[PDB]
Amino acid sequence: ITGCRKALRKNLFIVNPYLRPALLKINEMCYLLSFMGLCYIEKFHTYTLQEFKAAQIVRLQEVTERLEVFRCAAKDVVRKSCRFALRAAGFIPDDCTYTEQASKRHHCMRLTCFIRLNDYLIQNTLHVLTVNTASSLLNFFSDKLKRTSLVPMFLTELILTVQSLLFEPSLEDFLDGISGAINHFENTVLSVPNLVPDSYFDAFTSPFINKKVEEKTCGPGPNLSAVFEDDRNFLTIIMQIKETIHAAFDSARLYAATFEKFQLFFKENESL
Amino acid sequence: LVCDNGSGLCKAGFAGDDAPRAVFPSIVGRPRHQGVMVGMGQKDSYVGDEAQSKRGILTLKYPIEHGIITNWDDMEKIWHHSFYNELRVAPEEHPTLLTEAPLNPKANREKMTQIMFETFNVPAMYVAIQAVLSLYASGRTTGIVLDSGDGVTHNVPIYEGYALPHAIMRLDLAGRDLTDYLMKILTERGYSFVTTAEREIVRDIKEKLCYVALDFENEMATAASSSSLEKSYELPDGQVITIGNERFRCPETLFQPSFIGMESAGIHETTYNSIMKCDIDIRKDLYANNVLSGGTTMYPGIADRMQKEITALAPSTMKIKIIAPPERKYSVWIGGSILASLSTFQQMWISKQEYDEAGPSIVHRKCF
Amino acid sequence: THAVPQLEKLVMEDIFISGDPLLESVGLHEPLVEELRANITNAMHKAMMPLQAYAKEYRKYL
Repeated sequence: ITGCRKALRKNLFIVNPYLRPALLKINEMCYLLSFMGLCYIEKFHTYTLQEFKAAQIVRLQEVTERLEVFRCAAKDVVRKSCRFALRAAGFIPDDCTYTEQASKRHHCMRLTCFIRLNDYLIQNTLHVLTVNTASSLLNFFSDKLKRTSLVPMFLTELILTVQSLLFEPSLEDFLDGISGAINHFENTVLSVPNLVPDSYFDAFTSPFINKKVEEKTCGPGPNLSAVFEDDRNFLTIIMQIKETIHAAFDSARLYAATFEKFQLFFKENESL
Repeated sequence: LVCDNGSGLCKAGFAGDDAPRAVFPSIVGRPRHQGVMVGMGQKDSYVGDEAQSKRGILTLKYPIEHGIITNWDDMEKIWHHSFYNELRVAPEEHPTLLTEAPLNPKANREKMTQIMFETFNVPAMYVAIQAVLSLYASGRTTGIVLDSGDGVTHNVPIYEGYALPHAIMRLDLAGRDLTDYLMKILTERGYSFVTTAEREIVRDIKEKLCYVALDFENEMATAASSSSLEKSYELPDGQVITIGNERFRCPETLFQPSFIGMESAGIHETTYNSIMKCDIDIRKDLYANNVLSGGTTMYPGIADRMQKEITALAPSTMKIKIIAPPERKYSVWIGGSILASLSTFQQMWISKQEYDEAGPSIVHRKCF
Repeated sequence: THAVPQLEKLVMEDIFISGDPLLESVGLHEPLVEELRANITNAMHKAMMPLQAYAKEYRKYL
């Protein structure tokens, strides 16, 4: 037990009074991300597909800027903390005995893996944010759909031509346009990559030490997008949103079927 | 102070003890009659050994099972008795460390934090996720956990001291399921040991006498042909029991859940699935560093069979090692008590003043 | 009756003891008490009925 205790004390970045501050700052920022949320919905309005597309894409631009500012701030905080961790350890920042230089190399390796850990955390924060807001949208749709404070979420028009009746936007326009919106969300969330691939970490993780090169593990390790593709439940929620769309259009189809009785006399009098 | 909601066997110790001073069974009793029958009923509460001794006048449940605190009042009763009887102290003198299952819903996580803070006087406190500190007892920061025999059966991949929340899943079998299958095969054999006394005797049997076949088809054909591999046991009534294929059929249910009728891939393949969920870079470390835990792992042969089965699943490039702490049915408690020993950990706690503004948010955050 | 402090904690002082109970006292459902409660229920409930009878004759004068 004392042997593994010692191995832990060696390991515990989580307890070391320097990597611990850096973690605490990054963790706080992750908290601020998780609370910031994502998508927005209006409880007392009824979007056209064009309206919903525009409002959501604008919301994507807003949060994209937020996430970029956030990431670049974190990037600075990480680099500056790493430079502290070297300078306090007797290591000189690379931008600035041989076994002691190897101890520098080892220290940079652990700093690398600590950064990568922070990236894994942030990535999971984004994953949870995305799926939870998708669940919220599903709950909005289904709770309004039950009325097929309770204003319906979307607006539609019914077109009577002499030949046939159709709704604008159609089920095709809802399915493809909301798929477009969903995929804008997906790629915007996917857009900003983890920190690991940034030049700051490339340099310090590959530190030029005793005037000799060193190397490191890299961004194509940490892969949020893999688990975004793995989350069967988020994909299912999107499919069920499409089922709510389909059922609502089935109700519209029924109403248009009633309107086809009026279309009978319309076609009769227009042929007369 | 160290506190464990161990759902097969709950446990407590001062921090940095060598063993949990107190070990106690995962039960609290209520009087089974609604009136106080006699002055023994000074309380409506009979935690732990109290229930075990007094079952017949008492109402009997495992208050938790699987992934959650279920029944907050009865757990608070258990913890209160843990502090006042089992730890034999008013705790607030020293920090307290507590256990939770992995992927415990954050609602429960804060609810528990609140309950502990408001109900029990305390300087500073933390609840820890059984896999993470169980891995600390391994000494790795980077490892996958298995646990069975103290809870539902988890897989948990851990990188540099933290999980991949992406990759947490249960196999919905617990210690009872082993007793259930063993009761089935005993009743087939004809012992029909199922009464609550028989149930306890069978739990003793399964704890000491289980073994895991190295290649079940071969070992089963060997024992069924060669009954020299089936071994004798003395019952409390002086009967002799013979136990044979049952010794490894029971653990085999972990490998073939359909043996207990469960439609699931075995522990090996569900572990392999969990690994595959994570980064291949982590995956190689997980194959290098597997940790198995809980009373079901305590058996002989389990870690060898698991090593072979993971090697069969693992790519031929992967190095395979099951890491099998002789204590592994306590792994979490060992890691927690060791970590809590460290005065540098003292800064990690959360305490009253920050607990007010920060505490709801800051504990939820530090709990990760 | 219930609220009598368990003797141990006052009687012994030279160590911490806590989680102290009360004494035990006779509860609310020991049968002899329950049947006394029944008897007094009968006594009042039935005695109230002759007041009904007297009110009944007064109800014509009402």
